[PDB]
Amino acid sequence: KVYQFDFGSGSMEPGYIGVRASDRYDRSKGYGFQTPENMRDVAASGAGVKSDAVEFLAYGTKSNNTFNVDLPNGLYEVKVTLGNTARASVAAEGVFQVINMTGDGAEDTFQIPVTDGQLNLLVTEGKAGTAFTLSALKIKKLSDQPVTNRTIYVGGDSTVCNYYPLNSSKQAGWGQMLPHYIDKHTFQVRNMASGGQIARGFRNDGQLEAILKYIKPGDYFMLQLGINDTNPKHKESEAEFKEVMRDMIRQVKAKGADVILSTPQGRATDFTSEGIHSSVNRWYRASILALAEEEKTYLIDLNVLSSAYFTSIGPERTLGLYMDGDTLHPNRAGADALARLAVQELKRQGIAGF
Ligand SMILES: [Mn+2]
Repeated sequence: KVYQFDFGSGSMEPGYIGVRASDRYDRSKGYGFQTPENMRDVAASGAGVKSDAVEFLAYGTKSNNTFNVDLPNGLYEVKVTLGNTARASVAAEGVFQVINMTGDGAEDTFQIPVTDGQLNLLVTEGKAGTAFTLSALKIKKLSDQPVTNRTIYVGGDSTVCNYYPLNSSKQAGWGQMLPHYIDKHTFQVRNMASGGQIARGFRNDGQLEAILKYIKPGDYFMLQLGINDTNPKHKESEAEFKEVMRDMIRQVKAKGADVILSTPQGRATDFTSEGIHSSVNRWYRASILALAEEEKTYLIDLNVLSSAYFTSIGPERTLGLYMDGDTLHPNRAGADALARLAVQELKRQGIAGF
């Protein structure tokens, strides 16, 4: 049970159903665009199905400008292949599914339950002003039960989010490396974090809604914010931060799922004269600790655990775990060590599933 669509009008590759921007949704065919007037055929820089694409001229998670495909109810695996891309997200069923994919022909995969017998997807606002294009889709049915598998939903900022290509990016958020440390046969990992995000934004602009749409008992909401929240331009006091964070935790707990809060690690240069790495007062850490106790959530003090690791390897090596000339953003290696520490901590606490 696999449906394959090659979007665009330049070339149609074998094994794929060619879908052009003017192909209006036709129920007798089972697929097509709901509002073709806002779709456009465009060239793409890659090979095969990546040589062409369709561009969504109208977007937004609630936009009717979607590509629809009728499908028997159940759980589906959706592999997305974009066209020429600066930075874009994928939306389906009215909410975000993949956050900020980058690069022409960017690809990623996600699972989604189909309950009304039809999938409605679009590529949407990641970076405003850039082209939101789609080159291909591979839709495969995983189960007749339209229910999601156990999943770890990750919330966060630039030090947590996904960078593309997923397995080749020079930079990475530890949420992107999480899958390399937990059992895939136990958990699915959906890293919904985004660069430069704060608590207020994660809550109000779509990311939380996307997670509340599917999170349920058995799942985990792994949240790490506080870095960007301290920037004055957002005018988000520690008090507001704490309030917003509290609300998100309650909303997620209201779904029966569990919450794991994480204190964000510090800067690569937070070393004292004695060579000890300390960042105990950064990124509103104080409020995160309090919230864990007050709202009874699980807690990974990655701030301290990571500092202990940096202290044990020295300033020079620690510097090699962050982007060059960048003391805030971890590179792939740093992201991998942070993820390692995070899971090692979850196991030490004996948290179910780890
Ligand atoms: Mn094509």
